[PDB]
Amino acid sequence: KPRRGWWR
Amino acid sequence: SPMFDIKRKTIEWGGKTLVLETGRIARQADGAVLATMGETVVLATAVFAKSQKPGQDFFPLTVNYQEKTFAAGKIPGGFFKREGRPSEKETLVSRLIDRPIRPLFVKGFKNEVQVVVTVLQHDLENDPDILGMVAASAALCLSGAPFMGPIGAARVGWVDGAYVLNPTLDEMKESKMDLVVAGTADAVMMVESEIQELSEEIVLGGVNFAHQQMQAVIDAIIDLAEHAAKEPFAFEPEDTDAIKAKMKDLVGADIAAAYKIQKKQDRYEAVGAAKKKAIAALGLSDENPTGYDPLKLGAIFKELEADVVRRGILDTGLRIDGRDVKTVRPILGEVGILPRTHGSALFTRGETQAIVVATLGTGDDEQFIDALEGTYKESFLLHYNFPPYSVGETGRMGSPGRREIGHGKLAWRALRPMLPTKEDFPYTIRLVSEITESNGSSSMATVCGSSLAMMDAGVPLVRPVSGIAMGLILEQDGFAVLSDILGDEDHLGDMDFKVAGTSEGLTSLQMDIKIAGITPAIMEQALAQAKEGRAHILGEMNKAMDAPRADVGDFAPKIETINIPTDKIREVIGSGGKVIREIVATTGAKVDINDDGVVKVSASDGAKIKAAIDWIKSITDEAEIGKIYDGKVVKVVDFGAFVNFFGAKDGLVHVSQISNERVAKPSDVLKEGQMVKVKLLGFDDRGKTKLSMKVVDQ
Amino acid sequence: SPMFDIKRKTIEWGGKTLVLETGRIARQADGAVLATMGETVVLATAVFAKSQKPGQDFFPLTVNYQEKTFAAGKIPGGFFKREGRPSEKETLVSRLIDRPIRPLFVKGFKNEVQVVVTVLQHDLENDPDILGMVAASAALCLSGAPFMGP
Amino acid sequence: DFAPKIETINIPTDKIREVIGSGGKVIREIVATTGAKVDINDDGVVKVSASDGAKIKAAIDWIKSITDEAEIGKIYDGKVV
Repeated sequence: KPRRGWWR
Repeated sequence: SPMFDIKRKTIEWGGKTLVLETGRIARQADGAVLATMGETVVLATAVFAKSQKPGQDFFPLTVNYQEKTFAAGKIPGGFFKREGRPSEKETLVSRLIDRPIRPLFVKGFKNEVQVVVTVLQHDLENDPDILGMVAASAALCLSGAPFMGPIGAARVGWVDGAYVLNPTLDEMKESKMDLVVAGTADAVMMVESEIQELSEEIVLGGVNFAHQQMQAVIDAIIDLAEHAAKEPFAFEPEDTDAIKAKMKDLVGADIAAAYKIQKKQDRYEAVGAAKKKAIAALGLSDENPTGYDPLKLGAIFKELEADVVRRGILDTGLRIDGRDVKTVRPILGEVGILPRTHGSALFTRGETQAIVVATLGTGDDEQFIDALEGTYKESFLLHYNFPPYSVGETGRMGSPGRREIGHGKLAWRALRPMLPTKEDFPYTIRLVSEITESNGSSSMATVCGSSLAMMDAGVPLVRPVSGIAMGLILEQDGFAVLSDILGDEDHLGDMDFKVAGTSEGLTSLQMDIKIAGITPAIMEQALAQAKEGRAHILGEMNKAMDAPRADVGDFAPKIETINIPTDKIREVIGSGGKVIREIVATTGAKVDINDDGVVKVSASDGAKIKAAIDWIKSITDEAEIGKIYDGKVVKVVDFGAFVNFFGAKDGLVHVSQISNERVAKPSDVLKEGQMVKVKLLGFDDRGKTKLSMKVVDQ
Repeated sequence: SPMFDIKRKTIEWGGKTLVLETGRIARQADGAVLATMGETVVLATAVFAKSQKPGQDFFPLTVNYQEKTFAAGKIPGGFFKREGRPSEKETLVSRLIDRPIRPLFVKGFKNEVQVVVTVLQHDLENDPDILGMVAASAALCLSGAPFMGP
Repeated sequence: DFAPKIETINIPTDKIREVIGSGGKVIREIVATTGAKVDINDDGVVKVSASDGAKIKAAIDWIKSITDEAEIGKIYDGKVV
């Protein structure tokens, strides 16, 4: 499962 | 295992492969990427505070780009052989990295944040700045800190007519552009350039080249982040709107008939009004919880002034000073104010005046720039100085700051293009710029004033250069482009930028954007106006110079230069300086030295310089070559003619190779002393010197 | 016109003529005279605060006499060829200028005040210190700050 | 190879002048020619440096020619001529 994130 | 990386190695980037290692080093920081570009290596670490400071009115952000000398296997030339106070470059990248970022922290977020970048390996090809910007970026996203969207950066060069991505050091040597650019997925954020006289299209074409070309990196950072970033740090992007609207209707008309106040009086009067009035009506209270504390209630008014002034400028190009978005301020140039100083100028523009003064020197007055690329010697010394009285305040003094340096650089970046070569003009020209008044771009006002102060000094500035400060209010609907902005106009525009160059292209462009949406269409229209403005400011500069003074003031000095065949070096230097010291002692002139066979000779007198030059030529002459030449017959003979290329070392014009067709007895041009032109056939038997007259020619 | 000077040129002073230009340079300061003594040239600026600091127990006054190397067509012998930390002379005039002044601010007056003098041209004859003291003086009176008598 | 040697050797102390020469006359000539950095001490210790082994050998071999001759003797090797 992906991390996130402020970028995002 | 210790270390649980993690690294996006993929990305070959316009010729070069880029690595991004995390997980292995400085885990104790919030984010710490280790980027690699071929062999150039930099570690970026971002650490940010989880509290916010109590009395915290601004966002404290600090960047430290630092170069360790060992990254290029050296040991500092410092008396302490450790490296200390930050360099020009150290300080200048730090700014360049900081610029694009600051804007990108979630509105409201006021925590202490400190990105450090450190250069560990320099491969003498890839400049670490661009890498370092990328690294910072990476390291940050990884930190979880509220830092909106990874940011990319690209340096562009100009070869042949090809925008080239990230020109290595060598590739730079042959480029007509050093255009650095950093941006997000959505717009560029910043631009700092140095241009060798190119036009708006070629230049901005640059920008957009870079925008795409970093798009690979931005995507990359994300890739890494995706499985590596720390849990993002929860912070409520502060919403003002609620209370912002509430204060609007209490004062939002009281400012429309407040700013409208032409008379500087109530024009502030209404200010203090609003102030008192509102500060009361809502203000944490007394009584009375709602609204917000009299602390953060400042900001709102500050903000609100913007929203008011700005509307007012899109409907009517009518600014605070009551002038139109296109209208530049009154200029007055002035040269040789305080003569004695090799070149002086008091450029002034509305309320932005600089005193600028040039100073010629020798090679002794060049500055060793012990760099990692390679320790080298700069002969172009812009020094910028912004003292507090220049804005009616007190403070500071000495030890110039980060901007004081960034500006003097910005200006220097805008003049180095239009400089005479050490060939035409073999000097070292200082140039301090003392801002005595600021309110508009002193950084621009400096360059203009220099361009002047330098002609006055006697400089073959190939052309003169202007600069204009520029702004850009931008709404979804309409927008204005401000020519020659005030101090205030900047602190409200969504973009601000300095354009510099000549009337045949651009010498430097610097930009700083705050919001997305600056279509390349809006940009071009912008430099368009800037082209108009700057080539207008230029108009007034010429009204005090238009071309260099013929020469320089006798104090200070020449400084005359000449070339010698390289293989003669030893003979003029002599064993351990034997001959050189003798020559310098006798003629009274300073001599050196190079290796491409270039000699620069200097003193106060033309007499001593000629003496020296003429001397050296005697040791240097003899060539032949041949190579036609001039001279005078010395003696003539029913045999031919002996003549002089100078240096006794005569030659003979054989009675045969005189005038062709018939000469009977060489009384044709027989005049003991009559000057003629001759070519050397070659020192025929023995070490003789044949030579004849096809004057002309072959 | 920009600039609305203004200048007492009169005064030949014991052999040498003394100028005092104002109105043209550093208008943004409260007072900014530009004195000239033959060829030696110094700009004096006085700026003073209009508030007084909250916890303000002494009178904060600061003088910075500074010499730019270009005033005598040089380039500093510094490894950085820019001029930085104040010299003996820089520091010593600054004191010499400061001394006579401090006393002359209206009793009680505790606002931030900072006179800066900067040497722009040195004719190798007239020492700028004396000039600079005069200049400071001028620049100040001009400022309106509570500074009793030139 | 980046960075460099840096090779070192000793010479009898009483030879100093001859290699330095009057006011550096010989030393500068040696350094200019071989392209190697030389110095210097006083216990007769010479350190020679540059990037190439070729330049260092050149220098060392040079200095030894000015430095040699001893005898001593002191067995030695050689070839019949």
